[PDB]
Amino acid sequence: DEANIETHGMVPMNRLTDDPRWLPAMSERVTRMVQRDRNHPSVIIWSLGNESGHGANHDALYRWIKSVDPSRPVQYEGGGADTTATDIICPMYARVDEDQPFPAVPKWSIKKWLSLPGETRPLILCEYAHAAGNSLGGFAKYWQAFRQYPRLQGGFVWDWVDQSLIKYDENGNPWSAYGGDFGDTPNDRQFCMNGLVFADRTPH
Amino acid sequence: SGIFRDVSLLHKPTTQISDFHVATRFNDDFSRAVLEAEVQMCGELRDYLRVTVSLWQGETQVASGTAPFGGEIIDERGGYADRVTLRLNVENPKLWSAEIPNLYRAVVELHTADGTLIEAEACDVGFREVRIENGLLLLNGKPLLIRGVNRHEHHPLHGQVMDEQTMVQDILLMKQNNFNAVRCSHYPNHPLWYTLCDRYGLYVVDEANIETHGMVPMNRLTDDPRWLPAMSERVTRMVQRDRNHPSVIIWSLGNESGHGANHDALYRWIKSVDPSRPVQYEGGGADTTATDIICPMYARVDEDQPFPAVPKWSIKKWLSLPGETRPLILCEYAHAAGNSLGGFAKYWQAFRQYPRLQGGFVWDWVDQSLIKYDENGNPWSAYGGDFGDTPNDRQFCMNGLVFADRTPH
Ligand SMILES: [Mg+2]
Ligand code: NA
Ligand code: NA
Ligand code: NA
Ligand code: NA
Repeated sequence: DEANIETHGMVPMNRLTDDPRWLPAMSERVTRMVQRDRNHPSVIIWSLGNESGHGANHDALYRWIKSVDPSRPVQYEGGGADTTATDIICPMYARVDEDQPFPAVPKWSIKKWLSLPGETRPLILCEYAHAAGNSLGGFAKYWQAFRQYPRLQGGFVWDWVDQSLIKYDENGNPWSAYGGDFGDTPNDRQFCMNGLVFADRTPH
Repeated sequence: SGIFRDVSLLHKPTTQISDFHVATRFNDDFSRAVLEAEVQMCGELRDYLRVTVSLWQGETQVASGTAPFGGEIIDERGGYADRVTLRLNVENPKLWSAEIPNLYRAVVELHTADGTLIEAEACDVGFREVRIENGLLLLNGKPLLIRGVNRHEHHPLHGQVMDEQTMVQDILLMKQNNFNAVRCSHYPNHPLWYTLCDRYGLYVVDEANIETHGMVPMNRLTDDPRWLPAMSERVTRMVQRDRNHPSVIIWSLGNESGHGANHDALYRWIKSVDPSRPVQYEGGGADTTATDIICPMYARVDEDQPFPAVPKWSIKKWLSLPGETRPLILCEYAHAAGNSLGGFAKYWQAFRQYPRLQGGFVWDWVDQSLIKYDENGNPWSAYGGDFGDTPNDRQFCMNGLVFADRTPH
């Protein structure tokens, strides 16, 4: 269960989440989620949001959850996927064997990430195997690794269903549209379609 | 068998230096250090007795300390009246390493306060700190990458008798081939070897002379308290002999003797007497309570080998097993028997990618072949079985990177 908080377009990503003036607005998105869904057994992990970098507001709310509900682990990927605001190393698109040593927020290969000096937490990718179009190449590599390493406990593929919308031509025949087909601009075109299934749920 | 090492006659005064330990501690950035030398004497204890420890860097004496005997109070009955500890400060000391084997000379003088030298002992001092922190083996604060090799004391002509020339020839070839460490498989070596390693610059794993591979199970004797005495002696006497050599950075409890309670006892004994060096032992799983370093033999890079009780996990996987935090350095890997070393690159790619994969020791340095002669009086390399010896394991005694005469494979 994930809080409705994403500030991806900020520069740097944590400009708002590290600002105490935004702590209140952020806290409500986290606290009111917990007060609502805490009795559901299906919810086993709480998430502080997505792509909002890593700010002090995250550490505060992380601790808030741990305090009001010790029955579920808390995770958050921002700021490097292994910050102090997550009980689980939850990288996105970290590769199996190949490292992507980005400055400040590197994506180590998952096998290597586990054994970094001092690291002991389990690793579950919050996003991986981006299924945009003709994709999922190398999928079997992830599962061979998940099965061989106890602390590599899987992940969540990105994602389930294409975000395409239905438009009708002059004949009234429906067709699948994506970014920019509604005169919307700027837009990121077909990047809204990364599902394992089409919008009508027909498998890819 | 036989008297294969030097025999000598030594004359000591009745009032003598019976033992001395040299230790070097550092501040956070290694810009300052304290050299501590504990000296023990035997014979008539007198108030006029003194010990002077002077530290030299070439011809320059950098530090010196004098004091009478009488160690600090250690318990209800007092202290060691026959011991004394000198503490010397050394600013910006030249650090020792396999990269730059900087050495100082320590002279220990047992003398009368009024200036009469009774006797003097000495040793080369290498200022370096070895410690495991956050899962990494560090030398002077930096993580090591062990480019090592196991080395037996073998000569095709003289058997197990060692000589300076041979030792030097080996060391030169090792460094010339980018090796920086060596494992004394599987016993304490010729005293000259450690001196050469201190001076030429090679990290050394000193290993107790204990291997009971043929037992069933392998730890039948090591888990038996009645063998503890014979075992402790092979470990303690090694430490007491080589503890001042800067080249030795790791103590090893032996080889292939499974894992027994005796190993745990001795492992603890070393941690107690010499906390300056990590202790390792591969027996019983490569990761038992008797080792500070995960030191498997022949564990592969990516492929697991789930043997019951003592599995050899892929090294990358071994590091992150639940609760594991120790560094991993293979005591033996890449068996170089004959046309071998295929897949060597795979190990080094892993060592460089994973911080806690800190290298290993290739098996091994030189083929253990012996020279025999044909009817024409010509020499040829013989192995197991070539001397009527049986049962034997034929060519399995040749796993070296170089021939017995040191010609490279
Ligand atoms: Mg003098
Ligand atoms: Na797993
Ligand atoms: Na997308
Ligand atoms: Na490494
Ligand atoms: Na062999």
